[PDB]
Amino acid sequence: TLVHVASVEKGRSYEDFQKVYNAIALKLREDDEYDNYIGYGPVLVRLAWHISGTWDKHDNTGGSYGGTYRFKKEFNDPSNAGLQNGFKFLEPIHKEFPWISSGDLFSLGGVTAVQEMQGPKIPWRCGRVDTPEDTTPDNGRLPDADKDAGYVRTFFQRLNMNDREVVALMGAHALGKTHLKNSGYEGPGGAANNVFTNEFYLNLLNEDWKLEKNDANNEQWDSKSGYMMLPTDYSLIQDPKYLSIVKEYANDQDKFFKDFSKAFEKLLENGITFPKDAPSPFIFKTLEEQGL
Ligand code: HEM
Ligand SMILES: Nc1ccnc(N)n1
Repeated sequence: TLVHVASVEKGRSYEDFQKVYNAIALKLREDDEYDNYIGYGPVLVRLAWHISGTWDKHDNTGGSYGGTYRFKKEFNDPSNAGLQNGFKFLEPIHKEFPWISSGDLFSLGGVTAVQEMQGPKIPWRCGRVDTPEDTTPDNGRLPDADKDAGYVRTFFQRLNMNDREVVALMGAHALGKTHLKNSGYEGPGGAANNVFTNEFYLNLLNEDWKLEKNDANNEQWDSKSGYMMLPTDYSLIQDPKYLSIVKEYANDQDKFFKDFSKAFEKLLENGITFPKDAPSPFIFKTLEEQGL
């Protein structure tokens, strides 16, 4: 009974949004020291996921539309610890382009980051509209990491995501790292953690994983190379259906890129109704493609 209709920021077109993307991308290129020289790319993708992943398909609460992560209940969710760095990064961009909605900015940061980390193009649509403080979802809607594949499958069905979508989306765990102070997990998933590749899947299959307890007394899978997987990550090689898809993405980066692009756009758009005459989705040029 609750419907969020996309409403284009008044008088804006593709070219305006490309300007915002460019701002984000130039700042990503500039702020390269963050997190031991990873850069802000990974935290921006986690932000776009965590603002979208509060969605509940059953009643259309949560989701990216309302830009509710600007409110303290959501900003202070334990599940979002560390994401304040991404929000602060986006602050000067919102000042430069005050006409953009919060949901549009947060979601566009994620798209920007994937594309500037040499990932696939991710079509993106404008029209999210800030909603009031009382529409902010309660904490507890983002997933736990200390679970098995059954949990992961059930959790993601709330986001209308199926097996292929869940395994595709998880390959964003090639990016960045876990930080003990944020989540009670520590270490990167791979060597190339600010370039978007199929490394997550290759590492799951090819590394020699040992189950260990970390300094916060949580179990994680640790490799002789100094990489980690969360229990939920490692579950993708435990469940038969997931392991098939992991092997597929390990064998074929082009396919992973295609499936990730679709899944991530779907995630970022869950809960939004695009009127049949809205603009077609935007595909933004990278800085490289523009000579910038
Ligand atoms: C079962 C579902 C998931 C669980 C339990 C999970 C859990 C986690 C945890 C615990 C971290 C570490 C946070 C920190 O300590 O800073 C992390 C990081 C990350 N997550 Fe996920 N995640 C899930 C799905 C996803 C999805 C769907 C995406 C995006 C498509 C994503 C993108 C990332 C990124 C890019 C990072 C690295 C952030 C950084 O380096 O600052 N995650 N995730
Ligand atoms: N960087 C990350 C984030 C989450 N999971 C793994 N294995 N690596």
